[PDB]
Amino acid sequence: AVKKFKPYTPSRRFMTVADFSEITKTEPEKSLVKPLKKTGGRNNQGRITVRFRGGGHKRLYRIIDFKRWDKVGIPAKVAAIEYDPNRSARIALLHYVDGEKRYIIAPDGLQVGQQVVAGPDAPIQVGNALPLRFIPVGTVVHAVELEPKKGAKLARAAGTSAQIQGREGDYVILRLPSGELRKVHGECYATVGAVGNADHKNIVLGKAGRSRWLGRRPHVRGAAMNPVDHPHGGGEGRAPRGRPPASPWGWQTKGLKTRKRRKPSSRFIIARRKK
Amino acid sequence: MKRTWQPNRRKRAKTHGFRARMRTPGGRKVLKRRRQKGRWRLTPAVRK
RNA sequence: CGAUGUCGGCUCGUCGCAUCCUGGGGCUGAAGAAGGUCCCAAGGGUUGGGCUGUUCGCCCAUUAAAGCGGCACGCGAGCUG
RNA sequence: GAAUGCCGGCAUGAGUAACGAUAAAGAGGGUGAGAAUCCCUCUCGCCGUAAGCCCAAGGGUUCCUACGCAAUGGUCGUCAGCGUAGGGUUAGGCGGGACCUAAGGUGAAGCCGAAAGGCGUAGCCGAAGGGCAGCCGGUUAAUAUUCCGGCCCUUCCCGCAGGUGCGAUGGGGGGACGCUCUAGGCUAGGGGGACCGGAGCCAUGGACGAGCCCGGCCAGAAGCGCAGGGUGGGAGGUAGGCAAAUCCGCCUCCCAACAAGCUCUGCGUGGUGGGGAAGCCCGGGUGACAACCCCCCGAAGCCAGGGAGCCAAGAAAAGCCUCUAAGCACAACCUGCGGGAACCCGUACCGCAAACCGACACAGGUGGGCGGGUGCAAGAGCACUCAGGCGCGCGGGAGAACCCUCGCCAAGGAACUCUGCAAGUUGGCCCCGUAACUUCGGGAGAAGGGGUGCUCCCUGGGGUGAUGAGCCCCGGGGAGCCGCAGUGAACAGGCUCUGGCGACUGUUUACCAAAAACACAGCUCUCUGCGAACUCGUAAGAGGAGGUAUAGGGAGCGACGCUUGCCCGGUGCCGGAAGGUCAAGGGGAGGGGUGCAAGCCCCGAACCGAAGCCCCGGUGAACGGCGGCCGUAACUAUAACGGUCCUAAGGUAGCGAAAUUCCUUGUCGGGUAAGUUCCGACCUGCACGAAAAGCGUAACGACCGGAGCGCUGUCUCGGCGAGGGACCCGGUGAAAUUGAACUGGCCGUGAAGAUGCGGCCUACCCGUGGCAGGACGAAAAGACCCCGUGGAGCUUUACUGCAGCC
RNA sequence: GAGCUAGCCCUGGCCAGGGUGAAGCUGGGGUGAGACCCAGUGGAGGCCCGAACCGGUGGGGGAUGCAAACCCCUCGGAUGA
RNA sequence: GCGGGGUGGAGCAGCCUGGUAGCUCGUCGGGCUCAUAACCCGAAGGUCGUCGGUUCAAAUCCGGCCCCCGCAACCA
RNA sequence: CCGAGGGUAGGGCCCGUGACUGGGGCGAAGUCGUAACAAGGUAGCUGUACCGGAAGGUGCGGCUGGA
RNA sequence: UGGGAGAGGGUGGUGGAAUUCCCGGAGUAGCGGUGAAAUGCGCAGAUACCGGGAGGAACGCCGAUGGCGAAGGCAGCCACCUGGUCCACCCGUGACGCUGAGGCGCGAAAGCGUGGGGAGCAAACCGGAUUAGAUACCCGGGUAGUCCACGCCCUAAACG
Ligand SMILES: [K+]
Ligand SMILES: [Mg+2]
Ligand SMILES: [Mg+2]
Ligand SMILES: [Mg+2]
Ligand SMILES: [Mg+2]
Ligand SMILES: [Mg+2]
Ligand SMILES: [Mg+2]
Ligand SMILES: [Mg+2]
Ligand SMILES: [Mg+2]
Ligand SMILES: [Mg+2]
Ligand SMILES: [Mg+2]
Ligand SMILES: [Mg+2]
Ligand SMILES: [Mg+2]
Ligand SMILES: [Mg+2]
Ligand SMILES: [Mg+2]
Ligand SMILES: [Mg+2]
Ligand SMILES: [Mg+2]
Ligand SMILES: [Mg+2]
Ligand SMILES: [Mg+2]
Ligand SMILES: [Mg+2]
Ligand SMILES: [Mg+2]
Ligand SMILES: [Mg+2]
Ligand SMILES: [Mg+2]
Ligand SMILES: [Mg+2]
Ligand SMILES: [Mg+2]
Ligand SMILES: [Mg+2]
Ligand SMILES: [Mg+2]
Ligand SMILES: [Mg+2]
Ligand SMILES: [Mg+2]
Ligand SMILES: [Mg+2]
Ligand SMILES: [Mg+2]
Ligand SMILES: [Mg+2]
Ligand SMILES: [Mg+2]
Ligand SMILES: [Mg+2]
Ligand SMILES: [Mg+2]
Ligand SMILES: [Mg+2]
Ligand SMILES: [Mg+2]
Ligand SMILES: [Mg+2]
Ligand SMILES: [Mg+2]
Ligand SMILES: [Mg+2]
Ligand SMILES: [Mg+2]
Ligand SMILES: [Mg+2]
Ligand SMILES: [Mg+2]
Ligand SMILES: [Mg+2]
Ligand SMILES: [Mg+2]
Ligand SMILES: [Mg+2]
Ligand SMILES: [Mg+2]
Ligand SMILES: [Mg+2]
Ligand SMILES: [Mg+2]
Ligand SMILES: [Mg+2]
Ligand SMILES: [Mg+2]
Ligand SMILES: [Mg+2]
Ligand SMILES: [Mg+2]
Ligand SMILES: [Mg+2]
Ligand SMILES: [Mg+2]
Ligand SMILES: [Mg+2]
Ligand SMILES: [Mg+2]
Ligand SMILES: [Mg+2]
Ligand SMILES: [Mg+2]
Ligand SMILES: [Mg+2]
Ligand SMILES: [Mg+2]
Ligand SMILES: [Mg+2]
Ligand SMILES: [Mg+2]
Ligand SMILES: [Mg+2]
Ligand SMILES: [Mg+2]
Ligand SMILES: [Mg+2]
Ligand SMILES: [Mg+2]
Ligand SMILES: [Mg+2]
Ligand SMILES: [Mg+2]
Ligand SMILES: [Mg+2]
Ligand SMILES: [Mg+2]
Ligand SMILES: [Mg+2]
Ligand SMILES: [Mg+2]
Ligand SMILES: [Mg+2]
Ligand SMILES: [Mg+2]
Ligand SMILES: [Mg+2]
Ligand SMILES: [Mg+2]
Ligand SMILES: [Mg+2]
Ligand SMILES: [Mg+2]
Ligand SMILES: [Mg+2]
Ligand SMILES: [Mg+2]
Ligand SMILES: [Mg+2]
Ligand SMILES: [Mg+2]
Ligand SMILES: [Mg+2]
Ligand SMILES: [Mg+2]
Ligand SMILES: [Mg+2]
Ligand SMILES: [Mg+2]
Ligand SMILES: [Mg+2]
Ligand SMILES: [Mg+2]
Ligand SMILES: [Mg+2]
Ligand SMILES: [Mg+2]
Ligand SMILES: [Mg+2]
Ligand SMILES: [Mg+2]
Ligand SMILES: [Mg+2]
Ligand SMILES: [Mg+2]
Ligand SMILES: [Mg+2]
Ligand SMILES: [Mg+2]
Ligand SMILES: [Mg+2]
Ligand SMILES: [Mg+2]
Ligand SMILES: [Mg+2]
Ligand SMILES: [Mg+2]
Ligand SMILES: [Mg+2]
Ligand SMILES: [Mg+2]
Ligand SMILES: [Mg+2]
Ligand SMILES: [Mg+2]
Ligand SMILES: [Mg+2]
Ligand SMILES: [Mg+2]
Ligand SMILES: [Mg+2]
Ligand SMILES: [Mg+2]
Ligand SMILES: [Mg+2]
Ligand SMILES: [Mg+2]
Ligand SMILES: [Mg+2]
Ligand SMILES: [Mg+2]
Ligand SMILES: [Mg+2]
Ligand SMILES: [Mg+2]
Ligand SMILES: [Mg+2]
Ligand SMILES: [Mg+2]
Ligand SMILES: [Mg+2]
Ligand SMILES: [Mg+2]
Ligand SMILES: [Mg+2]
Ligand SMILES: [Mg+2]
Ligand SMILES: [Mg+2]
Ligand SMILES: [Mg+2]
Ligand SMILES: [Mg+2]
Ligand SMILES: [Mg+2]
Ligand SMILES: [Mg+2]
Ligand SMILES: [Mg+2]
Ligand SMILES: [Mg+2]
Ligand SMILES: [Mg+2]
Ligand SMILES: [Mg+2]
Ligand SMILES: [Mg+2]
Ligand SMILES: [Mg+2]
Ligand SMILES: [Mg+2]
Ligand SMILES: [Mg+2]
Ligand SMILES: [Mg+2]
Ligand SMILES: [Mg+2]
Ligand SMILES: [Mg+2]
Ligand SMILES: [Mg+2]
Ligand SMILES: [Mg+2]
Ligand SMILES: [Mg+2]
Ligand SMILES: [Mg+2]
Ligand SMILES: [Mg+2]
Ligand SMILES: [Mg+2]
Ligand SMILES: [Mg+2]
Ligand SMILES: [Mg+2]
Ligand SMILES: [Mg+2]
Ligand SMILES: [Mg+2]
Ligand SMILES: [Mg+2]
Ligand SMILES: [Mg+2]
Ligand SMILES: [Mg+2]
Ligand SMILES: [Mg+2]
Ligand SMILES: [Mg+2]
Ligand SMILES: [Mg+2]
Ligand SMILES: [Mg+2]
Ligand SMILES: [Mg+2]
Ligand SMILES: [Mg+2]
Ligand SMILES: [Mg+2]
Ligand SMILES: [Mg+2]
Ligand SMILES: [Mg+2]
Ligand SMILES: [Mg+2]
Ligand SMILES: [Mg+2]
Ligand SMILES: [Mg+2]
Ligand SMILES: [Mg+2]
Ligand SMILES: [Mg+2]
Ligand SMILES: [Mg+2]
Ligand SMILES: [Mg+2]
Ligand SMILES: [Mg+2]
Ligand SMILES: [Mg+2]
Ligand SMILES: [Mg+2]
Ligand SMILES: [Mg+2]
Ligand SMILES: [Mg+2]
Ligand SMILES: [Mg+2]
Ligand SMILES: [Mg+2]
Ligand SMILES: [Mg+2]
Ligand SMILES: [Mg+2]
Ligand SMILES: [Mg+2]
Ligand SMILES: [Mg+2]
Ligand SMILES: [Mg+2]
Ligand SMILES: [Mg+2]
Ligand SMILES: [Mg+2]
Ligand SMILES: [Mg+2]
Ligand SMILES: [Mg+2]
Ligand SMILES: [Mg+2]
Ligand SMILES: [Mg+2]
Ligand SMILES: [Mg+2]
Ligand SMILES: [Mg+2]
Ligand SMILES: [Mg+2]
Ligand SMILES: [Mg+2]
Ligand SMILES: [Mg+2]
Ligand SMILES: [Mg+2]
Ligand SMILES: [Mg+2]
Ligand SMILES: [Mg+2]
Ligand SMILES: [Mg+2]
Ligand SMILES: [Mg+2]
Ligand SMILES: [Mg+2]
Ligand SMILES: [Mg+2]
Ligand SMILES: [Mg+2]
Ligand SMILES: [Mg+2]
Ligand SMILES: [Mg+2]
Ligand SMILES: [Mg+2]
Ligand SMILES: [Mg+2]
Ligand SMILES: [Mg+2]
Ligand SMILES: [Mg+2]
Ligand SMILES: [Mg+2]
Ligand SMILES: [Mg+2]
Ligand SMILES: [Mg+2]
Ligand SMILES: [Mg+2]
Ligand SMILES: [Mg+2]
Ligand SMILES: [Mg+2]
Ligand SMILES: [Mg+2]
Ligand SMILES: [Mg+2]
Ligand SMILES: [Mg+2]
Ligand SMILES: [Mg+2]
Ligand SMILES: [Mg+2]
Ligand SMILES: [Mg+2]
Ligand SMILES: [Mg+2]
Ligand SMILES: [Mg+2]
Ligand SMILES: [Mg+2]
Ligand SMILES: [Mg+2]
Ligand SMILES: [Mg+2]
Ligand SMILES: [Mg+2]
Ligand SMILES: [Mg+2]
Ligand SMILES: [Mg+2]
Ligand SMILES: [Mg+2]
Ligand SMILES: [Mg+2]
Ligand SMILES: [Mg+2]
Ligand SMILES: [Mg+2]
Ligand SMILES: [Mg+2]
Ligand SMILES: [Mg+2]
Ligand SMILES: [Mg+2]
Ligand SMILES: [Mg+2]
Ligand SMILES: [Mg+2]
Ligand SMILES: [Mg+2]
């Protein structure tokens, strides 16, 4: 769900926070956390390369297991469900019968104390990982490798999923969270079910300060600048664009398609995205 | 008000220092020039 | 143009008279009172407010009257701004 | 002889301004050639969440003592942060290094770049973060946790004893974490005492007193007591923690679990060692065999890795413990005791300032800790004051104008003015009470009122104790007293009604703009399938992101409410395997040059030939755009209606003389005695209008309008008073400016505004305080305007290139 | 050249005192069970008032300054972007 | 001050490229209808804002005069 | 002490009036159309929504008081 | 106690027909639409036909003048959970009843909020015709919406 507040300040009026209903552990696994290096959007030259970034809360990185075929046949119990500040999804703690402890992103309906497993033979149960080819057409799925053994790259965001539509040769057809219809290799792993914390998008930040907590620095409009800074800069008083809307670097920003035409992966994308 | 010179021994040695000069092409040319002129000091004085 | 600060206000005046008032006259379609119009006259006087940056103007309450112009549209090494 | 020339020297302004916070001085004594200024004493004032004390930057001998006064010191100087000389900084435990890592830097491997060089996992470097052993007093002119004294401790080396599978750069544990709130128990600190110790004191009317005044502790190993922190024990299995592992992890089983035990800190006590006031004598000595006790207040500090709640989800690595690997088990390690060993650097002094940053002994700037007492609700606020530190390095007079800062003011009360600008008013706390409207929070401190001191009596509850006394903290009810006045001093909202703009808290033009601008949650469009798009880079490599479409980039709009109409002809973007054009290249009808020829060489049409453009569609919260004329209703007027021209389509809702309206102070209504402003309406909207959003909107605003109440020196209209200056005397002594000057008025004249020319008028020679009309006064080679085939920023469907992309 | 200034990164530190009183929790009422209402408890917030601290709104002064941006009075924020 | 306009009664072609004025509505006569509108069949009406010129010839080309909308009026 | 009442401040209800504005009723022979009553020439009515000079139209569902 | 009929309600699942779109194949000169036509679509290969895929919505025949519910209303099939109701038997309780101002709950469609979904249909809107006009009727397009979840709205020719 989503928690509202009484309007006892101007900002509490619209602010909403997560209920954190599914969380069962309030601090992470020491062996599974490493220090996150905050960049501020600066590359190794130290130049800002992504604007308007920095100043957010300190975070620890929770090492996530995006392989899972790492430990085929070895079951694990769901020890806990935890908060992860580095992603939208919640994460679940797995104590394998191995005695090994790992983090995966928690699928919807995953419950603590249940058992999950990974492998070709695995049961079609929420929280189980299988190569795509062994998963029944039609079941919803997440954390999908894009290429075999290269790691789960698709559908990791809260509430997202992909759905298996059919098979062709060594490939299956997925409908991605975006509505793109794509061919992904049959030996690519994926976890059945959808990612949890679907209510995540219903969150209203509420005040400028909350964006600031998340490390998002204020975004200043092109139209608010000067010609030296931006195509939309200048003009006496307010001005309309006066040219096709452009980025600070001058390329067109309303409809100009930008994916490279001669990309090798074009052979594997059947239908470009939805809405 | 707060003025522009705010002395800092570590800052001084690290920025204008002999070793900072020696590491860079432009810095070595500085040393070469100040030696050519006959500068008594090639590098700012700082008590470290 | 190797600079003569530029509106209006305020302060401080001073001058002209083509005179607003006050004093003196002629004519009147001047009965009286009160006006009209011209002549002589610059000694003194020529209010307080509402509106507007305003000068000007309109308005309110008066007044003998609420003059008009010059002085770098008087006056920023006097003030305002 | 001129270049607002250059370097220097010396003038003028001028004995002029000034002499750097308005915290403030006076006298006596002394030193000396010389004293407002140095030393001493007494008296006065100033700071005291500092203007006192400690630490860190930074400075670098400025520190202490002797001897000096040319210069430095805004005056003086015998003095000094000045001159000369001598002296002065003492560590295993404090800080840093011989330890650890953070960003970042560097960088074996490796990658990239014409050269220079760029990058880069590990490793290394890197601290005000982690880790680690010293507290109290005494001593010097000057150092002290450093020397000395007392009591403690750490590591290394060697040895002895005991014990154990010893052994690591490898495994694991631990280190190891936020914000807000907060418990128990302590301590730092502080208040009181009729108790204890102490020189003395009795004044001027009273007091020989349960009088006054002073002081009543600090450090402390083991052990012990109190309060806390950390921590389960055993067994079996084991495939995970890149080898091993009895460790750790995972599963099972027995036992106990706000315990206890083991452990570690804090506080208390503690052998012992210290200190020890006023006052009075000369820093010292006495006090003094000083006493060293009880009660209360009590931290933000300590126990601390305590606890609870919340979301934005809160370093690393070593020390340390445990596990084992080679190895080695006459070794090694652990524990206890003993002896030996323990290095390098800093240590003076200034440190909110006269020694640091500001050219100055400059009203500015400068991080951390301590910061006492009383009263005022609290407090680091305010007033006074302790300790401590100062009177700010020119003074003495006078008692003008005028200036500044300040105080009061008859009657009036905004009549001032662009504007109540400024200054009044209000002002803390407790109680009563509090409207429209609203998003139900608010609007609220709404507004508006009442209370407030002191004394006596009665009484309720809490803390500490003991359940009592005492001390301490909340109160309540009677009855009185005084003054003009009881938050009696200081600190401490004026209020309301109504518009515009922006939702809000925020942000900005350092140094003329804080705003209606920027930002902002929120809304929409668009791009992006991940080796993402995009960005920086020649590249490698980075950011994006150790993220993955509920995500990331770009754009516009800007909480929220109700909404966001019509036009796709032009430009943009998107789609379109047709057709059209289209470069290199392919092709080679057909010519050409040369040669005796084979040959070599050259040109060359049709036709095949990408993207782009053309062409066919789509597309508005893409760029944008959203008519004209003529006629018509049974009074008139107007025109629901019609005619016609043009368009890609002719502006919908809602607004409207507006932050927009030219005519314009439109017209009408409101408010005023009077209203170019204001509010409400009307609508021929010069020239609103729907995300360069339209219309509203509670709350918010050092935003900009209009009005009213309150209260006023704003004003009628000024007056008086205070201090700091101005003035005078002693001291020190600038400045811009300056062709030279023996530098008057009028009316003329003159390059058209004359001290300088003409005519006339006036005028003894030289100053001082004042005022500003002139010297087209000063300052700045006008920033407006033009000129230069001068320059720079910026734009685009100007030209021509380049990157980038195709 | 980022010892000024702008942003970000790492690691530390700071914010007297007072006020308002959200969610939750407890009890009670309520209902078939609920919603929900009441009281207490509680201590949220780019909440309120106000020092330090960070500012720089209006006025006055200063203008060869104490200062090449200062001084006085007033005023903004002060648990947070 | 610069640009486009004036032509049957209304609103527009024709002008540029000289000879020949045309379109929709309106109006007039006739039809359909009980009647009116719509509809159907026919017709009338400009002498091209004016004066001046060029020409064999002027709506048309050139000049002035009258009017009608529009764009402009900036530096202080 | 209470106290008529005077005064200050803030509320509540009612009444009159107000530029302008909104529809309503009425009114012998106005303009535009023709929605409804005959299947009224698209059966009507309807709740609601959107739109349009106007009656109205259209969508969705309902009723027959229509076929 | 024993039994029965039923589209009564909620949840989860699931089946085939049709439409649309996409991909392949085959095939060519029109298709579509009307009163007639035009817009539209089609040599850039449409329509018509065959195979493949995706998605949404509604459930043909049974089906009735039928059934259930208090009403609004409820129709493929399966399972689960749940309401009403009729009959028999003649077993129990002993008037425990009827109605019901307030209150409370339910309440077709349209509509509203947040999030999904979106094939067909279709307010608004565009276009083509008709017409004196045609902001309509007819035709070709087409957005909310119609569908799902949660929360509002609380109306009706909510009628027998
Ligand atoms: K100008
Ligand atoms: Mg909320
Ligand atoms: Mg709340
Ligand atoms: Mg949630
Ligand atoms: Mg959750
Ligand atoms: Mg770790
Ligand atoms: Mg780097
Ligand atoms: Mg670099
Ligand atoms: Mg960017
Ligand atoms: Mg950035
Ligand atoms: Mg999460
Ligand atoms: Mg992958
Ligand atoms: Mg694949
Ligand atoms: Mg969530
Ligand atoms: Mg922005
Ligand atoms: Mg701008
Ligand atoms: Mg730039
Ligand atoms: Mg540009
Ligand atoms: Mg622009
Ligand atoms: Mg602009
Ligand atoms: Mg503009
Ligand atoms: Mg796609
Ligand atoms: Mg400074
Ligand atoms: Mg340093
Ligand atoms: Mg340093
Ligand atoms: Mg430094
Ligand atoms: Mg160096
Ligand atoms: Mg030398
Ligand atoms: Mg150098
Ligand atoms: Mg000039
Ligand atoms: Mg000059
Ligand atoms: Mg000059
Ligand atoms: Mg007379
Ligand atoms: Mg007279
Ligand atoms: Mg008379
Ligand atoms: Mg006179
Ligand atoms: Mg006169
Ligand atoms: Mg005036
Ligand atoms: Mg005027
Ligand atoms: Mg009179
Ligand atoms: Mg008279
Ligand atoms: Mg002048
Ligand atoms: Mg003049
Ligand atoms: Mg003048
Ligand atoms: Mg003047
Ligand atoms: Mg001036
Ligand atoms: Mg002036
Ligand atoms: Mg002057
Ligand atoms: Mg002058
Ligand atoms: Mg010469
Ligand atoms: Mg000169
Ligand atoms: Mg020169
Ligand atoms: Mg001189
Ligand atoms: Mg002088
Ligand atoms: Mg001076
Ligand atoms: Mg001075
Ligand atoms: Mg004295
Ligand atoms: Mg002296
Ligand atoms: Mg002397
Ligand atoms: Mg002195
Ligand atoms: Mg002395
Ligand atoms: Mg004090
Ligand atoms: Mg120095
Ligand atoms: Mg001297
Ligand atoms: Mg001297
Ligand atoms: Mg001397
Ligand atoms: Mg000497
Ligand atoms: Mg001197
Ligand atoms: Mg001297
Ligand atoms: Mg000085
Ligand atoms: Mg001497
Ligand atoms: Mg010394
Ligand atoms: Mg020592
Ligand atoms: Mg060594
Ligand atoms: Mg080291
Ligand atoms: Mg290291
Ligand atoms: Mg380093
Ligand atoms: Mg190091
Ligand atoms: Mg360190
Ligand atoms: Mg140490
Ligand atoms: Mg010690
Ligand atoms: Mg061992
Ligand atoms: Mg951690
Ligand atoms: Mg730390
Ligand atoms: Mg928090
Ligand atoms: Mg406590
Ligand atoms: Mg102690
Ligand atoms: Mg006390
Ligand atoms: Mg005694
Ligand atoms: Mg094992
Ligand atoms: Mg192992
Ligand atoms: Mg003794
Ligand atoms: Mg590390
Ligand atoms: Mg061995
Ligand atoms: Mg041996
Ligand atoms: Mg042992
Ligand atoms: Mg050494
Ligand atoms: Mg020392
Ligand atoms: Mg300090
Ligand atoms: Mg000091
Ligand atoms: Mg000093
Ligand atoms: Mg100095
Ligand atoms: Mg300097
Ligand atoms: Mg001084
Ligand atoms: Mg100073
Ligand atoms: Mg107080
Ligand atoms: Mg003084
Ligand atoms: Mg002084
Ligand atoms: Mg004096
Ligand atoms: Mg005097
Ligand atoms: Mg005074
Ligand atoms: Mg007075
Ligand atoms: Mg008044
Ligand atoms: Mg008054
Ligand atoms: Mg006024
Ligand atoms: Mg005003
Ligand atoms: Mg006052
Ligand atoms: Mg006060
Ligand atoms: Mg309310
Ligand atoms: Mg009050
Ligand atoms: Mg008293
Ligand atoms: Mg106040
Ligand atoms: Mg206005
Ligand atoms: Mg703003
Ligand atoms: Mg604002
Ligand atoms: Mg707004
Ligand atoms: Mg708003
Ligand atoms: Mg906003
Ligand atoms: Mg500024
Ligand atoms: Mg500036
Ligand atoms: Mg200013
Ligand atoms: Mg402000
Ligand atoms: Mg905003
Ligand atoms: Mg929005
Ligand atoms: Mg680039
Ligand atoms: Mg990364
Ligand atoms: Mg991402
Ligand atoms: Mg903005
Ligand atoms: Mg905007
Ligand atoms: Mg509203
Ligand atoms: Mg268009
Ligand atoms: Mg188009
Ligand atoms: Mg287009
Ligand atoms: Mg070619
Ligand atoms: Mg092509
Ligand atoms: Mg008429
Ligand atoms: Mg318009
Ligand atoms: Mg429209
Ligand atoms: Mg106007
Ligand atoms: Mg208007
Ligand atoms: Mg007006
Ligand atoms: Mg306008
Ligand atoms: Mg005007
Ligand atoms: Mg007027
Ligand atoms: Mg009026
Ligand atoms: Mg108005
Ligand atoms: Mg009008
Ligand atoms: Mg726009
Ligand atoms: Mg727009
Ligand atoms: Mg408001
Ligand atoms: Mg504001
Ligand atoms: Mg603000
Ligand atoms: Mg403001
Ligand atoms: Mg005065
Ligand atoms: Mg005085
Ligand atoms: Mg002076
Ligand atoms: Mg001197
Ligand atoms: Mg001079
Ligand atoms: Mg001379
Ligand atoms: Mg003379
Ligand atoms: Mg002349
Ligand atoms: Mg003259
Ligand atoms: Mg003369
Ligand atoms: Mg002469
Ligand atoms: Mg002569
Ligand atoms: Mg003469
Ligand atoms: Mg004369
Ligand atoms: Mg003068
Ligand atoms: Mg003067
Ligand atoms: Mg002058
Ligand atoms: Mg100047
Ligand atoms: Mg020059
Ligand atoms: Mg010049
Ligand atoms: Mg100049
Ligand atoms: Mg000019
Ligand atoms: Mg040229
Ligand atoms: Mg030239
Ligand atoms: Mg040029
Ligand atoms: Mg340039
Ligand atoms: Mg690009
Ligand atoms: Mg910096
Ligand atoms: Mg710095
Ligand atoms: Mg911190
Ligand atoms: Mg604070
Ligand atoms: Mg507080
Ligand atoms: Mg409470
Ligand atoms: Mg609070
Ligand atoms: Mg606050
Ligand atoms: Mg400042
Ligand atoms: Mg200020
Ligand atoms: Mg003021
Ligand atoms: Mg001034
Ligand atoms: Mg200045
Ligand atoms: Mg100041
Ligand atoms: Mg505040
Ligand atoms: Mg505070
Ligand atoms: Mg923060
Ligand atoms: Mg033509
Ligand atoms: Mg008949
Ligand atoms: Mg007829
Ligand atoms: Mg002829
Ligand atoms: Mg002719
Ligand atoms: Mg002709
Ligand atoms: Mg002719
Ligand atoms: Mg012709
Ligand atoms: Mg115009
Ligand atoms: Mg211009
Ligand atoms: Mg001008
Ligand atoms: Mg009375
Ligand atoms: Mg009809
Ligand atoms: Mg009908
Ligand atoms: Mg009909
Ligand atoms: Mg009918
Ligand atoms: Mg119409
Ligand atoms: Mg319609
Ligand atoms: Mg009927
Ligand atoms: Mg073909
Ligand atoms: Mg019976
Ligand atoms: Mg009933
Ligand atoms: Mg309903
Ligand atoms: Mg519905
Ligand atoms: Mg008809
Ligand atoms: Mg029925």
